[PDB]
Amino acid sequence: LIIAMKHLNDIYEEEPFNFQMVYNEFQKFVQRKAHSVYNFEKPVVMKAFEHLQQLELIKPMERTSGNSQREYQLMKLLLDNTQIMNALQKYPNCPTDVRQWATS
Amino acid sequence: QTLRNLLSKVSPSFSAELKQLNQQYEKLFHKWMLQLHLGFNIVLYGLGSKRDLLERFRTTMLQDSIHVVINGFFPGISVKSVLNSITEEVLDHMGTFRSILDQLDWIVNKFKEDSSLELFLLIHNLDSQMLRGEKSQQIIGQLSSLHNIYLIASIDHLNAPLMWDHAKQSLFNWLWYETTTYSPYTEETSYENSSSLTHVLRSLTPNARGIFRLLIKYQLDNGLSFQDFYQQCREAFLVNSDLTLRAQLTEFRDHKLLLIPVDNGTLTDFLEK
DNA sequence: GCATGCATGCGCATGCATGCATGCAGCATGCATGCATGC
DNA sequence: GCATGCATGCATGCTGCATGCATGCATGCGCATGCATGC
Repeated sequence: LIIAMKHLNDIYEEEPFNFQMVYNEFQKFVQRKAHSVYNFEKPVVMKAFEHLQQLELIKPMERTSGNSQREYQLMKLLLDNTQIMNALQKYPNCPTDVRQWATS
Repeated sequence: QTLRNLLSKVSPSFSAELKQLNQQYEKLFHKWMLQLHLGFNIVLYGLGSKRDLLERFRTTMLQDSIHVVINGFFPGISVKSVLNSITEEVLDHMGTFRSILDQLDWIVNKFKEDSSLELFLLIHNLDSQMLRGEKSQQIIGQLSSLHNIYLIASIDHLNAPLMWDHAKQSLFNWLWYETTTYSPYTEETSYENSSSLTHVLRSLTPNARGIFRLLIKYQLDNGLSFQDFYQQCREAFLVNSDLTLRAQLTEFRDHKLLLIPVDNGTLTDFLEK
């Protein structure tokens, strides 16, 4: 999810985003690959996004509730590309596919 | 809008049919009382002012029992006022209440403990701006849920059915009656608020009158910048120092008089008058 | 019983976010016009 | 000499882009009020 977020920040220079775009491009990544074992449904990815927001790596803009759901909410990342690269280098068991997707 | 006071001289038309219409409406009072007394609340809807019919019903049938009339069309009415009135007279209690909900709890407990108390409600124009709050209708419905209270209400607004929800519908237990009286809405439009310049400028100093006239003239020609306005006031010799001009501007501001928030046509009529 | 100080509820002003429109410039396309060229 | 076909330059219509202004909404503050408590 973080790599997808970085790709979104690179393609759209300094603009917010929501859950749907991240989900769509994660689906694109898992569909381009032939048969990789990443068949996950919407609720589990939603829970993972909620956990990421809970750890306060992502912060909302102009906070409001009720009018806007958790979906369709403008999120931003609080990390730098070099930090992500350095952290990913020290990841214990990073698979090859996700590493190459991050490089791409 | 002062002319309204003199507009009451117009005679009505086709009053005979209205007389027969009122005579036909008069006969439903016994059935309405029976339906109330069994635990139903009744709404009256239809074109025309129905206040006269309600007053007739009160003065004909409700002169022997406790009854409270709230004419909600007055823009100063609030539900807390109704609750205070009920507490001060129906139960003759003077003690203040910490919150509206606590007052409701006390009233409900008192009426449940005392089964000998019967109250009638006559509400005019339930669709008032001050009674459209969701909590207001919730309070009124909770009051009407008791079997010792009878409710007659009136609707004059088009979007009234949006006020009531399924739970509110169950609580209110409504029955409907169509009664179109075609009566003009004189009193109900009277309290509603839909000359001053001349009176203000009459007793002001003539220099201020001339300055305001020049300001009106420039505004009608096309807001003035402060520098150009000061130069023009200099040219008319109505101002000797900028402090005096600012004092006059503050005097105008104190009366809520750079753009003048007054209609152009009113200014044109006032200039010649 | 009274005074007092504190917690709470409400009104008001303000700043900010959002919706909404219009005028301009670039571009593509279709048409009018000029040119070649034979019979 | 002339008609016909072909090639090209221009007018114009379409559309995408750039933008400020009016308004609604949330929020923070500050004041008024009712209550708990202490003496």
